[PDB]
Formats: sequence, C-alpha cells, structure tokens
Amino acid sequence: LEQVLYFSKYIVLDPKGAILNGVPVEKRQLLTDEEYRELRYGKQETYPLPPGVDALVKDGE
Amino acid sequence: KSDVYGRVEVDLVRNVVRVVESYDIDARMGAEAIQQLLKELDLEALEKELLEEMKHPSRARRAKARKRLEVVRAFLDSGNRPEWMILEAVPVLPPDLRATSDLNDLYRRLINRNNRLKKLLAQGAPEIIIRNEKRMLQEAVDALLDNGRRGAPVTNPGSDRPLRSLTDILSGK
Amino acid sequence: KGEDVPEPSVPESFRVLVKELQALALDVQTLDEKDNPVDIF
Repeated sequence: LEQVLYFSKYIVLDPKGAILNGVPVEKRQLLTDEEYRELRYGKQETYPLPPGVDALVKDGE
Repeated sequence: KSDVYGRVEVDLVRNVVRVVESYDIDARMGAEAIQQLLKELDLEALEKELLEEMKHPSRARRAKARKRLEVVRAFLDSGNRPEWMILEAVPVLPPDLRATSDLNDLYRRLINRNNRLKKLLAQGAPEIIIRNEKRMLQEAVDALLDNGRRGAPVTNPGSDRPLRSLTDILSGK
Repeated sequence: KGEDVPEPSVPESFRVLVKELQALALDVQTLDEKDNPVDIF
C-alpha cells in the first residue's frame, strides 16, 4: 500500500465516505482514481444509439 | 425523502425528483496523504485499542499487535510525535564536506524539479502533469536519502554509477 | 614553539558525523551530564 500511494496517485480516504460501492465507507482505506472520481464526486456514463434503431427499455426504466 | 448522498435533478418531464449518488468528501495522495493521517491519529487512542487487541485475542492476531505497540510506545514516551515523519524541509550539508564527489549531483536534481514544481504550480494546474512531477519529486528526494531502494539513480548514459547518497557515506565497510 | 601539544577538544570526525546525520532527519542532540544542551562547534 505504501509505494502504492506514495509514488503513484492511489488516493486514501480521509473523511466520511457515506456512499457505498458494494460496502460502506472505507474509513481510511483507498481505491482507484476511477472509482474515486466515479462513485465519490459522482458518476454518469452516457450511451449513444445507432442511426435509426430502437432500444429495449423505456425512458427511465 | 432522499435515501442516499448526492445531487438532485428536478425533472418535471417525467414528473419525478431523481438524485444521483454523488456526494463530496476529502481524500489526498502521495506524501501529504499520510502527512495528515499522521498528525491526526491520537497515539494514546491506538495504544489503548492495541493493548485490547493484545492480551485478548488469540496468539495469531495478538502477534501483529505486539509488534505494533512497540513503535507506538516509542513515539509516545520519547515525545517526538510521528508528524515529523514527512520531509518538508531538506537540509543541505556544507560544501567542503563533499570521481567528482557525487552528492552535489543528486542535490541539484532535487532543486531542479523542486523549483520546476513551484513554477508548474503557480501557473496552470494540469493534474496528470502535477502527479507525474511529484513522482519525479519523491524519487529524487529519496535518491539522496538512500539510493537503490527503488531502481538506481545514475548520471546520464555513460555514467551508470549510483551516486553515493547520505546513507552510503555512513555505512559500508 | 616548545609548548605542550594541543589537546583536541573534538575530532573532526565527531562534528562531521553529527551534522552528517543531521543532513538526513537524524536529530542528533548532544546532551550533557544532566539532560542539557551542549554546544558542538
């Protein structure tokens, strides 16, 4: 873990990570910047659709 | 009522108030990361919990704790708190104390990126570049402390010779 | 000069090592007989 954060960018938790990810806050653990940016400051990935093609789900199903 | 932590998007289209699980907290990295974590943890607290984690559990988990409380007791009684652990001020040995004695070489490498850092800081703040710089940073600082612990710093091609660092001039036959 | 030989107060090796350690963390503090500061140089 040391070299994992010290030199790299792997960030360690500090306050309260109220939100989950399958398990509550990690208290003082750490994760990847992806998930960090993803879950922490929020995530919202888009999904374009092919030209002239219907889907298989409602508006916000 | 809300059931999670995040922002709210008042969508009247579907006539519904959705909330994206997006809250905000803190979290640092690199040296500074632990820096805060150090100053925080109350020695007296962990020591207590440890002593509990000691004579209570089996010899399996109590083993690690025993080794743990050691270093704990150290900073405690000694007084010198674990905050100094990080180096935010790297002293410089006097000139006449240093084949072209190496030492100087490494020192320059430090100031080099150290200053470049300060520059790349006041100006833009490109993350990817900032971290990539800290890397070169942490690496250099350690080069002088104990060269080798990670790779083997050497003068540009041709001079593949681990510039003798502080520790190097203290130990060895 | 016909005078008694000098009595080295501190070998260059002494003071050099003190700071040599200072150069890296090592807060080498020279205390006296009763836990008190002691001027090195």
